Amino acid sequence: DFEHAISDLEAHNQAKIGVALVSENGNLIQGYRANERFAMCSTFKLPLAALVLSRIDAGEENPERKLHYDSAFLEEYAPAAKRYVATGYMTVTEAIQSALQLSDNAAANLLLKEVGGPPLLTKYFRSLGDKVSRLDRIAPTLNTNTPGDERDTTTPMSMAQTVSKLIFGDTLTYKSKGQLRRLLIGNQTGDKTIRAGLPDSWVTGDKTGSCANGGRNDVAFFITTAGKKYVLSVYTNAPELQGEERALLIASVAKLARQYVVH
Ligand SMILES: [Br-]
Repeated sequence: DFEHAISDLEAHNQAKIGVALVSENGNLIQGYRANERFAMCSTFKLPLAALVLSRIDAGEENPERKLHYDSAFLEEYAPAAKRYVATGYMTVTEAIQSALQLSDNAAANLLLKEVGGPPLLTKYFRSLGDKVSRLDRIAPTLNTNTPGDERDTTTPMSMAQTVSKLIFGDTLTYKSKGQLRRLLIGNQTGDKTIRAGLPDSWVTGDKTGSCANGGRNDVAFFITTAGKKYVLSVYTNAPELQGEERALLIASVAKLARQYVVH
């Protein structure tokens, strides 16, 4: 069965793994430690982009608005923000794309400043029905992945359910939904994680996260050849593996999920 298989992977790897596979309507199909708390890491940027798109939907935000910043706003990992900084801004669109596809921390932090900070992202989660996910810090200190710390955390089911509502439910307009989906499909950081375990005929979009204390996470949506729609969340702590082995670990979880996914 599915839960014993993940348990076996936990054993070989001396790792903690949380996984949730959820349907188009948010029902848990298979899970393992699906209700345990893990650090979100950069997976929070997916809901953050969704909040900004929701503000665009409501007319409260303009995709072309200039978000002004200077050198002091940059982060150690902020490859797009470093490129744009001499111009004095990134547009909302450029910040969304950079935060999602590159995981640019400064792009994310510009978006957080615009939505009213970690507390307003937490409120957005609550407004979707997610009872668990919470942001408290800005990037990157939210990556600390400390034991027993509940700041900046979700559960595999919460996040997968949240993402199924965004990607497949009615939270976003058709335009925003389609943009979020296409942005996530063009994610540049996830080729070795969940996608690597899924057949290349399936449409897949994802957002990864890498944290301290061996933290490596991915959440993906996919659409099968039959047209069946799913979200898979994989949250892992594997402080003994090397980075490439942490990505292999996630891909292996995804292979098991692939197996289970059927007509
Ligand atoms: Br992050």
